[PDB]
Amino acid sequence: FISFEDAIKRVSKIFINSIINFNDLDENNFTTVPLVIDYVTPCALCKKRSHKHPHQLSLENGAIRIYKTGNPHSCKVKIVPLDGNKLFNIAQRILDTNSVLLTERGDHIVWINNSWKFNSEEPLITKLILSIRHQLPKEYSSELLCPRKRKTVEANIRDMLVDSVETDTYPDKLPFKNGVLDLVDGMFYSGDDAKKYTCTVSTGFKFDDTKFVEDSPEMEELMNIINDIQPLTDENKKNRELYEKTLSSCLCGATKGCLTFFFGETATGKSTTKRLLKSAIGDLFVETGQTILTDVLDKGPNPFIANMHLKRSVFCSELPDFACSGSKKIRSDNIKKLTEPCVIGRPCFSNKINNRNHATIIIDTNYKPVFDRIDNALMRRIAVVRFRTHFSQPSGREAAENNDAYDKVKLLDEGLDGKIQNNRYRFAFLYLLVKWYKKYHIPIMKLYPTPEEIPDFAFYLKIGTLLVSSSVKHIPLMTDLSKKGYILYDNVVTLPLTTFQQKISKYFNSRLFGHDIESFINRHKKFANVSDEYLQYIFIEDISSP
Amino acid sequence: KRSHKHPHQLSLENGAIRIYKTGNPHSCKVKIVPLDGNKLFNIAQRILDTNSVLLTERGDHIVWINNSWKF
Amino acid sequence: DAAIRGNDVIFVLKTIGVPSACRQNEDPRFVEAFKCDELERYIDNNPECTLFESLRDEEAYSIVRIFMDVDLDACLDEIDYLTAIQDFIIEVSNCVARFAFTECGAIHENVIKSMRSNFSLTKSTNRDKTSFHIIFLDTYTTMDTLIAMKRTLLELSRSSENPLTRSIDTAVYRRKTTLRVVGTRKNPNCDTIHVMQPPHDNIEDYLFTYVDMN
Ligand SMILES: Nc1ncnc2c1ncn2[C@@H]1O[C@H](COP(=O)(O)OP(=O)(O)O)[C@@H](O)[C@H]1O
Repeated sequence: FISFEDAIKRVSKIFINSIINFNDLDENNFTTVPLVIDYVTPCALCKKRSHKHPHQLSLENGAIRIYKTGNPHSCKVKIVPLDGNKLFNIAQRILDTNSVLLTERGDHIVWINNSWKFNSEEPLITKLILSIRHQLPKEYSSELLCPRKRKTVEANIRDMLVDSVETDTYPDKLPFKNGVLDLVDGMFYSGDDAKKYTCTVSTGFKFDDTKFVEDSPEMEELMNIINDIQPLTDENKKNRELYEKTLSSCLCGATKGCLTFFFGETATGKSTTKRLLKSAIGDLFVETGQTILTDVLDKGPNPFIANMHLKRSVFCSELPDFACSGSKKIRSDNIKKLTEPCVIGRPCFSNKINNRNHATIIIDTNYKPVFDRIDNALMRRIAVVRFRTHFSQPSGREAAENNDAYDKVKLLDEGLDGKIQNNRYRFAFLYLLVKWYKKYHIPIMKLYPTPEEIPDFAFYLKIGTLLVSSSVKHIPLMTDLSKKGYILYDNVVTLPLTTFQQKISKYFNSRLFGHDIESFINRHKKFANVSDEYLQYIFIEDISSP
Repeated sequence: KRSHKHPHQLSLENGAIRIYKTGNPHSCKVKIVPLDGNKLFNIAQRILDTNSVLLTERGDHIVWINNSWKF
Repeated sequence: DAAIRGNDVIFVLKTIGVPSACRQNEDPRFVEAFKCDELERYIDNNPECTLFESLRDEEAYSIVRIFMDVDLDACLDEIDYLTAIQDFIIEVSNCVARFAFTECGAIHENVIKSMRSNFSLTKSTNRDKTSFHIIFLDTYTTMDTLIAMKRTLLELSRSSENPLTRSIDTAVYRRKTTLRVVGTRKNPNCDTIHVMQPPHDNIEDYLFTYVDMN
């Protein structure tokens, strides 16, 4: 409760005309004695003219109600609150609508223009207050107009926030500038309904339902282009399926555990696909350099990894040839590190060393890829898609048909280009991508390796098929190995190195196999004694019960 | 609704404009319009109406001074 | 959870201040249980009755709708009434949605849209008074949740300025609470009752104990 003098001052300021009964008001009979208002001007409550009846004041719920005796409809009812800072009430009302939140990273995110705006050096709170002014009752807009009061309300809001909320927890939602698309049923939310999912990123362009139509001439042109780049023949059925799967996987916000190689000779349309994808998803597509595959990440800053955070598609193009001089073989450790939910890297002048990994990594290349060390761990984290269709000027028609690399040559059309840069097929591609996502990834999203390609791996694939590990179960046929000439010295089927190379020479041509053969020799080298250079392996082809 | 058979009506009270449907008020919704507030806010709105200042993507503001966009 | 469990029996008290032992023994005069059609027929046969709506066992079934009471001792015109009621409903829906997000852990948007979708309102025959009960059909919660929320409602009523928002009675959120049946006499010698509204014409929509999820 406040002092009676303050309440009298408020009630006297509410009534524009003076009160001739001012003196008789006391702290004990302020709700009993009628007050007389000199009616030289119309009263504040209702204009009328010269009310013929006095008024009266009542106290209820810590509030003062003013009512005129007689007909109730003659004068309006006025309520005077007791205490409570009006700015604090406005701040509580604004905080109520869940329009501003605090994240784990220590920053505030606001909700304006159907978008979760987020900044660290701007006063978005004041902009949110000014925008939300309309939804409040009209007695608060006048207060909200002044900037100092907005600063006070912002201070109250900042003081009233104590907890943090997680962000980007839905992996199957596509955020736009004016809504969120659901990848399950394909129906697009808008307005408040999109605010339910806290997505701090967006495609950067508005979503329009008019162009999101299955049937359109642009769709036919896009289908023709896709068929030209990837023919729908029986041979490339698996290749086209892998192409579709990889393209569709770029929409999911989960973590992917494979890398895709876009392998093709030249002028095969890889850049066309990259530009179409860039026009499709907008700024969720990020192009980076080759340093990540050639350098290490822990030491010093790494702005590339910092920018990789929360991006849904990463493209590394123009891979240099590793056969030439000055080659830097692809670091297998980088490949193993880039397929983890968290990637350790530091920005410039910062301390954060953890980033979320939601990006599908696609590498465009013109030559074969070469790594430094090959193991079974790498074979489960690689995939390749072969591009075999040339698009050439008829001036070099025969110049390409004789080539054994290209499988089908078409006319290089100088069309597309700017149209693709004009987003002429932006919304058309989204329909196809959503259709492929529904076709493939809805039950469980997961990529699969293709170890059969990359012939450098092939030798390591053969050895496991060709060689087997000796064990105790090969004892019962000691005669058969006695036929081969092996010995049970140290209770193990030995294998002389001379015998091993003479055995493998007749089945493998060595040379290009020689380096990895020696690597196998030293990696699995066992010296039972000083001069018995035996091996713990059995050749299944010739010791298949000989 | 359809065509608002009963004409609307405008009223003034406490410096506030009110719009309500005549006849049966329960068949429509009442609308509220405010009055002019701070002079400085009106001046700011008037200045912004001319599109003389724009905001870029880099967080900077550009202005239209001396017949040339200065940033 | 409840799933199949949907409340449809109407437990009613026929007299204020029922003795506790008579309630325990399920007396046929002060305690009764009807159906919706049965209650409607009983009300139709006896217009002079006095009935109050309340729960019977709060330890077994504890699902109800959201109910609020407003009573202000002053009349007002139509346009101001509509403006005030829309402001009040917006404020209370926002407050309940914020509480549900903060404490109950539910979704703010779903709660607010369900609250603003459908709501039932009444009116009083009094000329110089405005009192009504608001029941939300699409929102469900337990009694203790409302008891906890009563603090937030009390501060909302104290802080606000709209005349009916100051007139929200938080005392109804109590254990073994009762609510008067619409259209039934409060006192045996009082003609002030509650009248119906055009939006809804069913008693089922004006009982907080009726549980039927859709
Ligand atoms: N279906 C097609 N219709 C018209 N032009 C095409 C088609 N496919 C490819 N092209 C043209 O062939 C060129 C291939 O360029 P690019 O995508 O850089 O191939 P690469 O990446 O293999 O060098 C593009 O400029 C494109 O205009």
